[PDB]
Amino acid sequence: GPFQGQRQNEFDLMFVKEIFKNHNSNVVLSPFSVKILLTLIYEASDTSFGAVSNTKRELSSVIQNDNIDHTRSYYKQLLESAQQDNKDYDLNIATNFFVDDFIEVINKYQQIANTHYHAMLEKVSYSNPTQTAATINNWVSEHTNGRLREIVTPDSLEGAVITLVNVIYFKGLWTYPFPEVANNVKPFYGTRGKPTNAQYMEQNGQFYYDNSADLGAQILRLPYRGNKLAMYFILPNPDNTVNQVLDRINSASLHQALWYMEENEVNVTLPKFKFDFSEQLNEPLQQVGIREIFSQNASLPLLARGEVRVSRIFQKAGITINELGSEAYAATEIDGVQIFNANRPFIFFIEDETLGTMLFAGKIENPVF
Repeated sequence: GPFQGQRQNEFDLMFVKEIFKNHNSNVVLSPFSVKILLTLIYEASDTSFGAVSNTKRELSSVIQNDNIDHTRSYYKQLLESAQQDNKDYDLNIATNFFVDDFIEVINKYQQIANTHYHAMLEKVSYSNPTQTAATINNWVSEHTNGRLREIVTPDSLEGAVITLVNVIYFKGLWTYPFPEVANNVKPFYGTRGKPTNAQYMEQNGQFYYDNSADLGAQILRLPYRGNKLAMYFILPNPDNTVNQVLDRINSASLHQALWYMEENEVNVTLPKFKFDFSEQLNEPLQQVGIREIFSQNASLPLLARGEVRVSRIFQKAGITINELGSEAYAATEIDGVQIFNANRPFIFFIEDETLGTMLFAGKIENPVF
């Protein structure tokens, strides 16, 4: 069943809103993974001792009671709950610092990064951007089972000394798969311009659902097999846009909107989509107040043997939904109805329902499959 606790998603929702407001395209990212990146940077900073600085201060809403033992066990527990090896789904979060030749990585830091944050550090030579780009891109492929093939070009490494890269990959099956229909194209009414077309899937089922008066949107939950993950969809009522619904969403208002959902008979129509989304996170992080780590006053003394700072942060994520699930092509197993018909733009997210973790967040402006 749905998560009954309070999600620690204040930062997640803030950062998601910043990304969405600046891209007029489909978007998908992993807000939880962004917090992992920020916490690794926190761990690398001198500031992080229970000592003060604008770095320690700004990385705040991501750190746990500014107590490092708690921070490690917290993020470690959430990473392991999400990525738990199991027969039902495959989820992998991968994170690497790619560090220039001349930098000496502190061993105790590689230890903490691997153990608590399931992150690693590798040496490269930025004096050879071409070789380095190849190294980073092959790492992306290897850690996403080829779902993602590249994330940087030589040009995006220009001037870099440390690049922090995160990717995420997820394969899963719907608990309730859609019937497969060969031909089901219909119009899709995008936010701007004339309608486009999409390929749709439709079923009747019992799902947690509500038409939220507060948000001005319908909300729907489709669970994946494994008793852990579910995808939520927030579909603005026709009177409202994704941007208007976004402005209404915050931790408390999303808490209540999900709280109001209950199991209903629902006829669900969703457009199929497959896409990926890559971004350098420097600019959006700066926009939401995380600035000191990109400043001339930044340092990483607990990562790099002594001043260097993170040059660029990249994140990439791919997402697919079809009748069977996400990256799914086989399924060993197959009047008061409410109607949820997503033929206009909507928001979605995938959550660990045992802990509240916002593992994926995205929006569909033009679904292409």
